[PDB]
Amino acid sequence: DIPDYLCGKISFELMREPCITPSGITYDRKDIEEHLQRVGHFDPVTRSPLTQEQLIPNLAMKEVIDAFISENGWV
Amino acid sequence: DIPDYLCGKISFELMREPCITPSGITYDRKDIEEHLQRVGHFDPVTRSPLTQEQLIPNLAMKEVIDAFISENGWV
Amino acid sequence: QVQLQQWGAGLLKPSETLSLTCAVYGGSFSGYYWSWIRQPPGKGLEWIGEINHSGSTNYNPSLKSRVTISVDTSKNQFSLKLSSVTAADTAVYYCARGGVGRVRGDSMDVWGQGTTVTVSSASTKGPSVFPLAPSSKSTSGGTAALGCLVKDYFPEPVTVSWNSGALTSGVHTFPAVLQSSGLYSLSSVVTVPSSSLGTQTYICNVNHKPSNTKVDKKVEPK
Amino acid sequence: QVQLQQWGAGLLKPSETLSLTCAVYGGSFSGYYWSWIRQPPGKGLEWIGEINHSGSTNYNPSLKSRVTISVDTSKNQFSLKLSSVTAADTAVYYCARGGVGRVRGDSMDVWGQGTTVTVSSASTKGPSVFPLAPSSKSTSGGTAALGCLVKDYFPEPVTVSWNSGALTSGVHTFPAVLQSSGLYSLSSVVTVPSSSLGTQTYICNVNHKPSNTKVDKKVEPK
Amino acid sequence: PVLTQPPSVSKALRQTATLTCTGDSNNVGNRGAAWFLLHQGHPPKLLAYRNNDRPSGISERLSASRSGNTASLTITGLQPEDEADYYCSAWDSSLRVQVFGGGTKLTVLGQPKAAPSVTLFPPSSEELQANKATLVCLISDFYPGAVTVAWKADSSPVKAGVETTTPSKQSNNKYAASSYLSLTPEQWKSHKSYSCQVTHEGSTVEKTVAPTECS
Amino acid sequence: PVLTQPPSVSKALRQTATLTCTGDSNNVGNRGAAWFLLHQGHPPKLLAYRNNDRPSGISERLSASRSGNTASLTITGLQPEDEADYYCSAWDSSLRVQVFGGGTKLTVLGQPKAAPSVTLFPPSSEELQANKATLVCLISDFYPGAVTVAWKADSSPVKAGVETTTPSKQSNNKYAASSYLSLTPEQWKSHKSYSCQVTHEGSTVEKTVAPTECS
Repeated sequence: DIPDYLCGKISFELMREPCITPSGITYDRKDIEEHLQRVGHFDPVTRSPLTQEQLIPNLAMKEVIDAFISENGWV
Repeated sequence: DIPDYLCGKISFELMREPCITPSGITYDRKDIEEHLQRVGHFDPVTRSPLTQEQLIPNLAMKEVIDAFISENGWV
Repeated sequence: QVQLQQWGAGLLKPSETLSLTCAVYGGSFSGYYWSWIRQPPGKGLEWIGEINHSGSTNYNPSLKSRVTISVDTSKNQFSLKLSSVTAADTAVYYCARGGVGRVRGDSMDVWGQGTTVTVSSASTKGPSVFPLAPSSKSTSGGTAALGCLVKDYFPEPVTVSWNSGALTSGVHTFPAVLQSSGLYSLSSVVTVPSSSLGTQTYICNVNHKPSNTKVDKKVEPK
Repeated sequence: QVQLQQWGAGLLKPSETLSLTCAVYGGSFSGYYWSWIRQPPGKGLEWIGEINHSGSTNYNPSLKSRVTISVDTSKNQFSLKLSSVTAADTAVYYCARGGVGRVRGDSMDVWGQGTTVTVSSASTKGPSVFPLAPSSKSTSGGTAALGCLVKDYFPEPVTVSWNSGALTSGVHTFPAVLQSSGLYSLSSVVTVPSSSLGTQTYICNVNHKPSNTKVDKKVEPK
Repeated sequence: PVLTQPPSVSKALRQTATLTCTGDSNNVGNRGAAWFLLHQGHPPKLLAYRNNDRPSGISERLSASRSGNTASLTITGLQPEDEADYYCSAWDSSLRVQVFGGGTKLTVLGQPKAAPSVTLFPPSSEELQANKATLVCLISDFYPGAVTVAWKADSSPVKAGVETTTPSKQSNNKYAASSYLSLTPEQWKSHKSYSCQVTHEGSTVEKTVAPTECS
Repeated sequence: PVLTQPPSVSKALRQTATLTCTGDSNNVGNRGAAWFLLHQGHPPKLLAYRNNDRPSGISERLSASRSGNTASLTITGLQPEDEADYYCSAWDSSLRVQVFGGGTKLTVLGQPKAAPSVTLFPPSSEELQANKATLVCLISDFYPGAVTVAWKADSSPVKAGVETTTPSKQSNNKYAASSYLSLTPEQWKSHKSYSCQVTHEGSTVEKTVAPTECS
C-alpha cells in the first residue's frame, strides 16, 4: 500500500502539496486550508486554535513525496 | 549515497531529530537549536529573524527518517 | 459567480449505458469536492456525494450495490457512466461543488439544472376509463359536480374533455401521479347547472395521445 | 560547571600507536561538537577540531596527511588513536567542547589539562661544554661576569655549578631551548669580585644526570 | 443524519418565515449547516453557509443563526417566488457523508386559506362488470396547496391499497388533488360504508358512500 | 583566519588591559568571537563568549565588546595571576573551521621595567681546537620577560644560524634569556667584528666582539 508517512489525517490519503502546523502535524494544503475555514479555526487532531497565518509549507515532505511520484506506480 | 531530502542545510548531513522553520525549511534540532543562540536569531538560508519559540518539530519527516534508520545500512 | 451546466434527455432501454458530463465555469476540480446527487420524483435527495480522487471511499452502503450507482468522474472532472441500467434507477440527477476532507465541509457552493434520466422498454399504453357521478344535489353542494376516473396508463400526458369538445368552460383537470407499477392515475371534474342531472346525460371524452387511445363514458346519478 | 580530564605520559618509540581517552563530566557528546587541539612547544595551537560523527569532513588540508592526525573519537566520545608515529608528531594535546553545524559556533566551552606526547629512539646524550670569559672589567660592568656554554644535549635537564660546589651563591641558570635537531641549548652566568680575574681561575662544572656526563672547563680572560 | 426536519412551514405575504434545523453536538450547530432551495422545474441553489454568509445574488432578506444548540433560517419580506423545499446540511465524523436533516417545504400565503370542498365518488357500474372497484376522493377549492388524506371502512382506518396525487391550479386560483382506494367487487359489496377524511389546517372534511344503497 | 592578532599587550598592576581582535564581515564581529586564556603549566580556559557572557567562576573584572567592526577584551584590576597567551576565535563560511586570530600575550607589570644588562661572549679556544665556533649573547636583569634579539657581522644583519631561548627568573626577581649564532672557525676569523642587538621597550642594547683582537 501507500505508506502512513505519505498520508494526511483529514482525508487519510496520499498528500501531494503538504503544509505543517504549530503542533508539527502535516496536512495536504488544498483541503486543510479550506477546512480551517469551512470547519473552523482549530487543529484536526489536538483541536487547539489554528489559522491560515500559522500553517506553513513542509518543504522536506514535499521532496519526500516527489521521491515517490517521480518513480512509483502509486501515481 | 544518503538522499538530499534526509539531510539538513547547516551541517549538510543526515538528520535524526528534525524541526521546521516558519519558512518551511527543516533542520536537525540539536545543532540548529544551539545555532540560533551561538550564531544568532536568524534563518541559515534566507537570513530573516528566527527564534526558539518559532522553530517546531517536523513529525512527518521524523517518520520518514525512521523509515530508513529501521532498515537501511546508512545506520 | 460560479456556474454548472448539465445535459438533458436521459431516456434509455434496460441493460444500456448512459454517458454524459456537467460543465464547470469559474474553477476546476482541484481544491474542492465535486459530486452529484439524485431525486426520484415524489421523494427526496439520495447520495451520489463526496469524491475521493475519481471515485469515493465515503458512500451510502445502501445505494452502491446495483450497477454501483457508477456516476463517478473522468480525470476528476464532472461525468456520469451508468451501465447495465434498469427502471428502478429512474431519478433527476444534479451536479454540484462543496467542501472537502472526509467531510462535505457543510456548503454545496454551486449547482446544475438536473438531468431527467428514465428507462423503459414498454410501448405507449392507453387508460382504463370509468364515469364518476354524484349521489344527490345536497351532497354535491347544490350544483352538479360530475367527473371521470382515468387510470393505469403511461406515459403521464392525457387529454380529458366533455361532450366531444362542446363542454370545456367548466372543466378542470387534476395532476397525474406515478405509482410503483410505472403507470399513472388521473381524474377530472366539471361543474354544470343541477337542472341538467335529470335532463342531459354527460359524456366524458378521454384521449391518450401517446397511444391514440380514445374512450368515452356517460355520467348520470344512480 | 562542566569539566574534562586527560591522561598523562605520551612517550612512544617510532612506528608505535598511542591510545588514550579524555573523560567528560556534566554532559555527553550529543548536542555539541567535541574536539581536540595541539600546541607544539614554542609554537601556537594547531587544528584537531570540528567533529562530524566519529571523524570530520571539515579539517585543515595541511595537517591531515601523515598518519592523518588520527585522534578522532570512539562512539563519538573523547579518544585518541595515533598510529605509526614519528618525532615530528610531538606536541601537547588538549580536549574541549564548543559549538556545532559546519561551524565551531564561536565558543569552546570546556577544556582539559593537556597530554605531554613525545617520541624518541635515542639514548640520553651529554652536552658539548665550553668556557665563556669577559674581555675587560669596563665591558663586563665593573664586576666579573663569568659563564659557560652547554649545547647539543638531550633530554632538557642539566646541572651547571662552579668550583665543585664551592661557588653557588652568585650562580644563575638560563632556560634550555629545543631546536629543530631535537637537542637543547643552555648557558649559565656567575658574578664574582673583579679582583679575582687576575687571582683565581674559575671552574664551571656541568653534569648531565640523564646520561651521567660530567665535563668541567676553566674560565679566565684572554 | 441524526434528527429529521419539520415537513413544512406556512406564513403570509410580506411576513418573516422561520425554518428550524436540529442535530447532535458534532453537526448542524457546533459544525454548522448550510441551507438550500429547490422547487419543481427550477435548479437547486445554496442560500447560506458558514454562520450567515450568502452566495452572490442572494438578498439581505435571508439570514440565519447557530444560537444555543440549533441552526435556523430566516426569510423576511416573504414572496410567492420564495416557495420551495428547503434543506439543512450536516456532516458527522461517525457518519462521514454529504447528509442532511430532511427538508422543510415553504408555503406563502398570497390569498385567504380555506378547507377543501370534497366529493367522494363510489365504484361505478363499468368497474363491477370488469370485476374491478376503485373508491375515488376528489379534493378541490383549497388553499394552501397541501392536505393529508386518510381512508376508513365501516369504522376502521384503511392502510392497504391507498395512493394519492399532488394538487393542480384551478382557473379560479385554488388547488385540487385526488386520492384513490383499490378494492375488489367483494370488498366494496361486503361493507356497509366507506369514507375519505381530508385534514387541512385545524379541521378535517369527511365524505361518505354506502355500498348497500342506490339513488 | 583572515587577520592576525597583535603579539602582546603590557600594562601595570591594578590597571585595565585592552586586547584587540580583527577579521572580515562574516567573522569576529558580526559573527562574534570567544576569548581564551592559556599559560605554560596551566590548563587552557574560556573567558568570554556570545557578546560579553562568562563561564562560572570568571569574575566581573572581565568584559568585552563587539563595537563598530571589531572584537575586544577588557581586564580590569590587573594581576600577575592573569598573565597568559590570550586567543580570539572565528569561524567563516568560506573557511569552515575552528580557526582563531593568533593570540596576544598579556604582561603584568608588578615592578619597575628596565632594559637588560647584556654580555656578549666570543667563541672560545676549546671550540676552535674542535673546528667549531659559537658566538653567545647572554641577556640578564630585564623586566618585563620579553626582548627581541638581532645579529650583525661587520655591518650587515645576520639571519642564517640564529637560535634563542625563553627567559628564566633570577634570585633578585629580574629576567634572563640567551641567544646563539652558529659560525665556522673560518667565518669567525675572516670578520673584523660581530654584535648582538637586544631591543627592549623604546631602546636597544648592543654589545660587540672582535675576532682579530686579544686581551
